Amino acid sequence: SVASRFILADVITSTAFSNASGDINTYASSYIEYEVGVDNQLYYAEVRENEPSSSSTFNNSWNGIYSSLKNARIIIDQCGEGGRDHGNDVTRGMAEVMAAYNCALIADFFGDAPCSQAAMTPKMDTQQEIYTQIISYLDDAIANLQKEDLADVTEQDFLYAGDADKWLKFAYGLKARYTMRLINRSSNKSADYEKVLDYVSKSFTSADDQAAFDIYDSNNINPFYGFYNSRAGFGASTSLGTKLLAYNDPRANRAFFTPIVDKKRSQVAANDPSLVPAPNGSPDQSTSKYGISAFVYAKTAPTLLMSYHELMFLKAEALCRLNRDAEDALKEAVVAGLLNAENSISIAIKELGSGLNTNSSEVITETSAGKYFDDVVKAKYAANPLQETMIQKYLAMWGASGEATETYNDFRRMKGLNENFITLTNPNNSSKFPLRYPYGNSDTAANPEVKAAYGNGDYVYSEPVWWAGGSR
Repeated sequence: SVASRFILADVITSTAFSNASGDINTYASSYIEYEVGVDNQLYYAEVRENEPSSSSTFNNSWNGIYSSLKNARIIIDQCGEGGRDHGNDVTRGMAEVMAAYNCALIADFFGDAPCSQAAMTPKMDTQQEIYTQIISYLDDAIANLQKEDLADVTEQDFLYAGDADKWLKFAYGLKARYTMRLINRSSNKSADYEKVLDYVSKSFTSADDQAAFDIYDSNNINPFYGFYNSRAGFGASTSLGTKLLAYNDPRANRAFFTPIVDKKRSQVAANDPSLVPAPNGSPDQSTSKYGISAFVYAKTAPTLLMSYHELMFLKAEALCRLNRDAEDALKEAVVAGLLNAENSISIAIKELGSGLNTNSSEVITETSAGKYFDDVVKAKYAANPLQETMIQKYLAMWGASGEATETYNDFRRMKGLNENFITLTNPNNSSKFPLRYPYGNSDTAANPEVKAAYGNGDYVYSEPVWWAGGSR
């Protein structure tokens, strides 16, 4: 038994570092081609050999998400009447938001799964049932966050330093994310799009409001950076480079580093052969052959539980689907995405120091980004509003921020909507594009229901999740 605030510190840390931007994000990066898995486990994921369908693969992530959920629930109980932490309603609300967040990771990645009974052998809840719980948590949160605390949670709130109004914005931001998530299943899409717009209006007003776990240092590292630091397992994505080059996106000439040659990597354009980008779905296995995204060296970049740019892309997507003008919204989203990219790129350059030869590329600014939007994106948006909007969301959400996780949700949601806006080139996707993550072996062992649902794991390639038009 410990005070809820101390538990919350852990829940926030674990949700950012291990849950949202850990292995779930690592593998997503490969699946939607932000990166190429070039060594060991991620190599096998890349070429789709066993790895994507094995119950072992996400066992740790699985256990971690359930652990964080349990802890959040302990806070919620402790903060209730009769609880040791009674009167800490604001802390309670924060915990309710983290509970929602973790339930969503469960539902989004694994589909139907234990929830209501997790935290005998818990039954599996339908993904729809989990989403009902998710929204319910957020509604609870919205109410509680407007109350008070007895004990000051400030130093334990690694997200917002005790600012309940920012949490409230975050809760609405999540309502937007989750409303759009389930759109395929809606009985009234227009009402849903209008809800998204309303929720956005009550959410982040700028990047300063965004839900960022920004406590990384020399000694406490970013998890994306961490993976590369530990495994050197990513290579620069060819498919991604093709897109960037086609658009002449500012990041094309700025977000890529060559392999190490004579003790130096060099910052090069996506089409410079010295980059040695990795072919999606077919690299040679090696931790030294292929070039990389700048993002793998973004040691202290924050983990974005939900970005301002993502929120603006939601706003833009909602307007597009409503047949309304999304231009201003899209610009705001593209510029914010570029500025976040530049933040991480700069962190990475600083971290590499003398290990890197920079090119002559200019720092991406609010001005340069805006001009790029005007010069390139605006016309493409005019031509195909929705399509362009989602391509841009996709390009913005590439980084060290932990956003692959969410990009992978968007990709699969588009699939369920029979939309083909984001091109993937992995040849193994003909029959081995993972529609979901396999259940953790901890539960295939302990839970006959989960064991039955996991089968031999082939289902990960044939059974979409419910919000994607699936049944389980």
